[PDB]
Amino acid sequence: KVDDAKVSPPKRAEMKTSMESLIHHFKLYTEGYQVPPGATYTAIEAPKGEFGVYLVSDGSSRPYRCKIKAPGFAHLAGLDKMSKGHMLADVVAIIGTQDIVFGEVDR
Amino acid sequence: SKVKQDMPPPGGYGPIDYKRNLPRRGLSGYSMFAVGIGTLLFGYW
Amino acid sequence: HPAAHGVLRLVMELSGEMVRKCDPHIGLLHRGTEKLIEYKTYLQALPYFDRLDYVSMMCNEQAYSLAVEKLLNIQPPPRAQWIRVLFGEITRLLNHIMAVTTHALDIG
Amino acid sequence: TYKFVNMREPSMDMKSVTDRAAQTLLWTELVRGLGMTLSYLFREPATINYPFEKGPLSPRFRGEHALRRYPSGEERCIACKLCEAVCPAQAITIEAEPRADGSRRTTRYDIDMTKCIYCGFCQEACPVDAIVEGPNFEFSTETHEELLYNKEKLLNNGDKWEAEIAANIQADYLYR
Amino acid sequence: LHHALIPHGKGGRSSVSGIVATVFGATGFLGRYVVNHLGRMGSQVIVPYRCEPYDTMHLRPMGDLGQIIFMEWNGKDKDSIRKVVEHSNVVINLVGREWETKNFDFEDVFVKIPHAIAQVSKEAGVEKLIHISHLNADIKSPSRYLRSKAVGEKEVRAAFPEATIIKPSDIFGREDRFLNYFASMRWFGGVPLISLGKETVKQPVYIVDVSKGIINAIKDPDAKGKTFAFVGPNRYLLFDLVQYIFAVAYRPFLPYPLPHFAYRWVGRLFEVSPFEPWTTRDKVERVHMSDMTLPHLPGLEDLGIQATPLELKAIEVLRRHRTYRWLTSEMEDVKPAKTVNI
Amino acid sequence: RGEYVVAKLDDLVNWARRSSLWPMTFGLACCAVEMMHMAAPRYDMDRFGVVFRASPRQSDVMIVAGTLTNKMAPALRKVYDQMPEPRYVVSMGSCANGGGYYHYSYSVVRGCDRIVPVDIYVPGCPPTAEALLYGILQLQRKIKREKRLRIWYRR
Amino acid sequence: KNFSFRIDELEEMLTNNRIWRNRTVDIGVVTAEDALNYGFSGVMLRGSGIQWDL
Amino acid sequence: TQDTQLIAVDEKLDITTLTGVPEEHIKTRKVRIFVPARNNMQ
Amino acid sequence: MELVQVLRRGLQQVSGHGGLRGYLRVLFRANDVRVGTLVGEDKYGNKYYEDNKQFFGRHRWVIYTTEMNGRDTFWDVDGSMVPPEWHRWLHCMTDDPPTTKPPTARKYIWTNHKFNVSGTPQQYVPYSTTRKKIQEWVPPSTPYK
Amino acid sequence: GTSVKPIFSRDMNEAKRRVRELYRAWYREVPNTVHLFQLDISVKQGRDKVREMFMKNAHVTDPRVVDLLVIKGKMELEETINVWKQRTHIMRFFHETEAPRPTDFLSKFYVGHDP
Amino acid sequence: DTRPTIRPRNDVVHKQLSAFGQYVAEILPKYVQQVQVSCFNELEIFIHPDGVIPVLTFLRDHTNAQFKSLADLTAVDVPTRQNRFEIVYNLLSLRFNSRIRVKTYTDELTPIESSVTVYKAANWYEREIWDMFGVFFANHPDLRRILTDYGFEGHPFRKDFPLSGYVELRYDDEVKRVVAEPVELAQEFRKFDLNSPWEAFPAYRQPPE
Amino acid sequence: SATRVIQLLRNWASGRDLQAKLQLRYQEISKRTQPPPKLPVGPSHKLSNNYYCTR
Amino acid sequence: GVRTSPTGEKVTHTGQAYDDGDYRRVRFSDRQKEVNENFAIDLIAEQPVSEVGSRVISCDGGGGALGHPRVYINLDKETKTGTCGYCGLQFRQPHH
Ligand SMILES: NC(=O)C1=CN([C@@H]2O[C@H](COP(=O)(O)OP(=O)(O)OC[C@H]3O[C@@H](n4cnc5c(N)ncnc54)[C@H](OP(=O)(O)O)[C@@H]3O)[C@@H](O)[C@H]2O)C=CC1
Ligand code: SF4
Ligand code: SF4
Ligand code: SF4
Ligand SMILES: [Zn+2]
Repeated sequence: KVDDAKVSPPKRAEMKTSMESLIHHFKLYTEGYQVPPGATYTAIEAPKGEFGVYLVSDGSSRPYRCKIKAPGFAHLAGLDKMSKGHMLADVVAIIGTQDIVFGEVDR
Repeated sequence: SKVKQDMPPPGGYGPIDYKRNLPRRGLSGYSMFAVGIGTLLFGYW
Repeated sequence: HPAAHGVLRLVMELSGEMVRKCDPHIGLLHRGTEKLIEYKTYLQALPYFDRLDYVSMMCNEQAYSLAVEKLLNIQPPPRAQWIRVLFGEITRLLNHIMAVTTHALDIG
Repeated sequence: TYKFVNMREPSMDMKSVTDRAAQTLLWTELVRGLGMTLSYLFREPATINYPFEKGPLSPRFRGEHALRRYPSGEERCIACKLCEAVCPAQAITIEAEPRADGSRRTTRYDIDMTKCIYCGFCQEACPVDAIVEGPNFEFSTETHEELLYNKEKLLNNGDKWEAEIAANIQADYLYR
Repeated sequence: LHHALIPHGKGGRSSVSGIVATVFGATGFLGRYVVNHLGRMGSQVIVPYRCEPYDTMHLRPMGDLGQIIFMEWNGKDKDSIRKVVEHSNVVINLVGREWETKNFDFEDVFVKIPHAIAQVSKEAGVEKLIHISHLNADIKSPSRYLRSKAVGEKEVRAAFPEATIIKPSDIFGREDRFLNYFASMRWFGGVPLISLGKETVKQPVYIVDVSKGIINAIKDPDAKGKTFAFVGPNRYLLFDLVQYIFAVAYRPFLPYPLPHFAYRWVGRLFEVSPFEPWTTRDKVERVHMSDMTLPHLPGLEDLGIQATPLELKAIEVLRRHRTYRWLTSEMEDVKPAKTVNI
Repeated sequence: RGEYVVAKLDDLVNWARRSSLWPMTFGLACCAVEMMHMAAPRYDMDRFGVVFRASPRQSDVMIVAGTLTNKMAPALRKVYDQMPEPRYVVSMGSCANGGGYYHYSYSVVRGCDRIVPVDIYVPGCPPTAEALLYGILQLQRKIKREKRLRIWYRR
Repeated sequence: KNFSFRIDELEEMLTNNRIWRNRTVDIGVVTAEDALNYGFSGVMLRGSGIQWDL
Repeated sequence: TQDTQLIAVDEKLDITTLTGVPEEHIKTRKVRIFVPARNNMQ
Repeated sequence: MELVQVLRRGLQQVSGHGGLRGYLRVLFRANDVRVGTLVGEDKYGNKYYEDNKQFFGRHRWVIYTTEMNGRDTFWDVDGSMVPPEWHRWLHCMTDDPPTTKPPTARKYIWTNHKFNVSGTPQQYVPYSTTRKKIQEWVPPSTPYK
Repeated sequence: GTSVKPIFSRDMNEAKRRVRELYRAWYREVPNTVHLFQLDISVKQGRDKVREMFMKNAHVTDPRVVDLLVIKGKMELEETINVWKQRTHIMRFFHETEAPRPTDFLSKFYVGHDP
Repeated sequence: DTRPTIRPRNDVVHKQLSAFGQYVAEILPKYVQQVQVSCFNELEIFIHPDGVIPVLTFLRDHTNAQFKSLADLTAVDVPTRQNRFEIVYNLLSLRFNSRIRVKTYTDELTPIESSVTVYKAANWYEREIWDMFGVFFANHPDLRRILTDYGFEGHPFRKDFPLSGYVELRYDDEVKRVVAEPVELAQEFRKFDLNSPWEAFPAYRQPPE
Repeated sequence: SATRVIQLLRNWASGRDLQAKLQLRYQEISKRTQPPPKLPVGPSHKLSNNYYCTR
Repeated sequence: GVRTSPTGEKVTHTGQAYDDGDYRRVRFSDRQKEVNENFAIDLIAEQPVSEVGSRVISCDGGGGALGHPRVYINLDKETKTGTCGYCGLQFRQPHH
């Protein structure tokens, strides 16, 4: 983990011995690291698509807005376009070829 | 004591294959057909 | 439905069995995840992303982790990134395993 | 760099075309899946015998909470409330009181599993390793009121589950 | 009042109303809705049961966690009632079977059990007790049912001078076995009725009116000692009852005149059945005999309860028994039977 | 003795019941995919004598696995009421047990028990495939411990 | 080391299979433009020949 | 300020009917605002 | 030759499992006829076996006891009779039996490991662990002043 | 300035029209709603339960809010045409199972600290 | 960075995105208000509400931008502003592997022209936003609830909307189907005012006022 | 870990040497009795010249 | 050590006991109000008090890293015996 103890908890051995580790561990596990104000749209190559998060921080220790980019959301949106002229067994094939998962497509 | 964690072996792990290794089994189409009539013609005799 | 891949209301307006309209009513599972995100701290917010998609466990908070510390102008140690990509690829295997097999399940 | 996945135009050679025709008329690639499936049938099944046999685990496993105590007998918890402040589902409720002696621990320590997430955050948030995620995954029950524990049973759980975690934190105290 | 008993919350699932209910035999129609209202406003309910716990599970999703506690209990064993009614505020008696079984006779469940439940509750020291007895409770009635209610009412009145005896006239609802009785009659060819059922007027009341009247009696500080009679809003002839309900089912009504003794015989063969009987000789007298009016006894409106009309709530039950040809037919298509109300 | 005979027929009934009960192919959230994890050859759902059937007219025990929502609620009660008796319900995971991680959420009902009667509450979030496979076992023991026709005899 | 010998197991079962293919090939198609116009990503674009990977 | 069939609807905005909070929670709720006071030990 | 080799392996199986009675006991209760080394035997009668030659996850297994705390379990069983010292060994959280190195014994640990008491009268009940917070003003004992 | 851009209803008159065809669709919707939806309530109480919701919002003077509400009115309307909602979903309009809310001052004083 | 803790920088990209930021500014001076690239190389275009459909059209069409992918639709709500909801788009250009952010502002009542014509992906993202926040857009094909419960009143993501909601439901046997009631939690959300009373970042501090 | 004759049957029906390595796990795994670790310190664990303003 | 309330139910370590007039006790019927027998009140008093010869001592709680964080307690008050708040065990000067 990052050696910066203000963003990552210190080691247990140091937390029980050194002051700075203990006081940081106490406040990190009661407030959380203060994130500067701003917004970001980091997105990684998810196994489906481009799962990303539009994190928006107000500067406090808690986030303000965090909207989840779901590749399934677009894929399920296009499901209407995919199924056209195909039968009821084929739409069963399509909704699996996009690998729709409903905690993510739905949030 | 020196630092010890989970590390790769000094020579490194073996070569990990990833390509297709699909076997080429069976026999020629002519031979498969010629067998088909071969036992078939036996049948009518 | 077992072919529903979980929960959703997919209404088909079909003649014979040719689907004419396939309106996918979604939200049958809806949890206000982003709303509870607002009230929890970033550390408390980490488990939320682990439960977005049930196919990729740590591919998700990898995005969430990348969201925070890159906004924080902080970078992870080089060894940690190698663990992340190694398990992210293992996680990539995790989804693809039933991205194809459960596909075949509904297929037959 | 990329690898093209699906295009291989089949040769129109007499030998090659009769291969596809033989494959079509005489189901050959079709029986290939049929034939291998036979080979996989003779494999012995990879099924354990539950509960006579239980699956592999690791020392850093998250199960039922169990409040431990010092070797003398005094319970480790010192009501710092860090577990409550971290608990992502607020499954912990803490009240404290200085009673008479060096044993002010909790007026109330209620962990709500049907609310809890089993993230284990309480375990490493504790400065004295009081609350731990036990190695027992097996604590199911029939009533909803059962699935929440009071402070007393956390002590009883730590009392009943004591040897396992004592050795588990023994093996895992350097990793975390 | 008790220290940890003051009412709290806005009458919700997790609120506190201060009522430690002890409904007996809640695994029935009256018990099902009584625990519902008690659970709805928020009140600790102690439900003793004798049958299989599986049948009692449908009362589990009826209140907040730890508000409904299921307890084993037996009528003959005195100590069984004591355990149930010890930590209690109101003990209401809903036990009683429309037919007779080998272990429990009509007097056993309508006099002996009410005698035990009244004596133990008073000895324990509960503040209120509600007893259920038929509105037609009569010592000289031809049916052993109504005689048992009368003496049972007398016993609980003497043992518990503050008990609020409830007198429902003719309960009806989903699983009510009253209109379900005549609805199931279409299976046996026509509809057998004694003298075509033209000399019997009944005043049925739907479940929620008596059910809500129960807790309203619990909440009423002056309800003790009274003998409130819960009666319906309209009176119709017995022929009108069968005429209306068959019309709502759209099944072909086939009136069938019967002599009294032949109907009495029919109950005898149907009582032979080792399983749950369909028709009993006691049921023969009850359906034959007519509902009585007791204006002197306080009714159900005194507790702020409006008697729902039968025609308004009859559709809620008749939909199940009707066929597919009229399954989606509404209730305005049918016309309420001729009311001969007082 | 009559009680001896009824006990013997009682033993016949539950043994068939607990041996041949059929869980519903019902899945909502994170718990559902771990539920089919134990159905995988590692733990072998079927070797305990059960098979997955789909419609309510088909199965024995409802296996609720996932977060319960307000929109999901009407169908779950409809599908549960649609299962013929005898029918049992087990509640996978913290979320379905009651509230769960989203206990305070606006779109989550705090407890599947608030909607449908429940036999067993299997905890864990997600419950390990071992833990719920015991939950099926506990239901087999619970099905064993009944006196349905026995209470009828003494009724 | 053991896993590469298992995708071949799936691919032997399905890819060469005509029964799998008939139900699957040319069943549900997206053009290039409507692929990224609909916001698709990952495999959805890659299957359509779109030269993009994060 | 942007003339697109502008009409002078200058009455006080009333979004309560659209947000639709319950009647007990729109009238019988004294909403109060301030600036929070700093914790004295801090 | 290998065919009759596995036949005698079954003949060894019936012989090694206490003759016919024991084999029929484990076949109808233990659901398995495998024979393993007696790794240990706890105080509750639970008989434990180890077979390192078998594939992973089927090396260490348990034959449950017929009696525990007056809860006769010859036929029915569950995954909770396992005592805490051995529960880690069964789940192979470690490659040491408690017999080789016992856990550190202290005063407060239970002497009789219990199981899920759910359903039984020994089941837990939630209750307030806090005292009363607002006690009421007691009415005066004296009559009208 | 304070002048604002309307969407569909420039003033009260057209907004009054839009609330009118809501009634036009609703009035012929309630009968077969009860018919199709397996409802046990009659048409009579179906009609006026559409009524009082017009007076539930019969105080807004802003045309946009009426227009912001006219879309939702046909939204719940359309949701009822194609049986998308379930019985409980439309029952939520029929306040039936909750305890009656106290109205006079004596009642809320006797209930609790609710103001 | 010789120090391995802090995240490095890509100044080449930061200036390069800034050059394109002013590029769009001259192209559409009517619509953009201010264009800013953050320290972590994220260049955002801030456009006027009424010009939502043209700027998105320009980025999808222009050769030098070629942004044809609607990544996400967000309308982050800030109660302190007059028109609270600020609608934020999200575009990706495949040919220039770069991300752009165009955003507007819109109160609860002002309608926006739906961007379904310029981006078919906006369709379902549109059905969600009106559900969660309540900002109606104009001439959408089938704008209707697709997230919240059937007939669930109130947009839950609004600031005035409590996280616990306003109603809860429960099965009732007296009516034999589920029914709703006012929400009454077993445990309330214990608010945790954990914000540090000491300033955390001198750089982002607002000027005195 | 079975008879040679069926091993030929499985190796010929599947047409591949499965016996070299199987799906199930055996003693090639690492033992779960690891010696205690000696996890390293971080780059900023320097005893001097570690002022926070520089990192 | 666990006592017994006048109603016949064992009291918990915090001293909570259900009143005899209380109604919520019935949850204990056919069940148990189980109480941790090892009372922390009675599990620390009998531990011996140490007699270290120093002014200030670091108490770790035993086990090094496994114990509570090191706390430097002071032993100068002759009338009172020093103790660590984390553990509660006693410390004392060498009789001075
Ligand atoms: N028209 C009518 O039917 C009228 C009825 N009443 C009386 O009101 C009550 C309403 O009962 P209802 O809710 O409809 O239930 P049922 O009459 O359908 O069943 C009897 C009820 O009492 C219980 N019970 C039955 N026999 C016994 C017994 N021997 N010992 C203990 N409990 C027993 C039953 O549960 P279980 O079987 O599990 O014990 C069930 O709760 C009955 O007493 C009824 O006679 C009064 C006026 C009119
Ligand atoms: S794992 Fe621990 S901290 Fe997390 S919710 Fe559960 S009890 Fe609370
Ligand atoms: S369990 Fe640990 S973290 Fe929680 S209050 Fe006690 S000492 Fe603090
Ligand atoms: S309990 Fe946990 S695993 Fe199960 S559905 Fe809820 S969040 Fe997912
Ligand atoms: Zn100490």
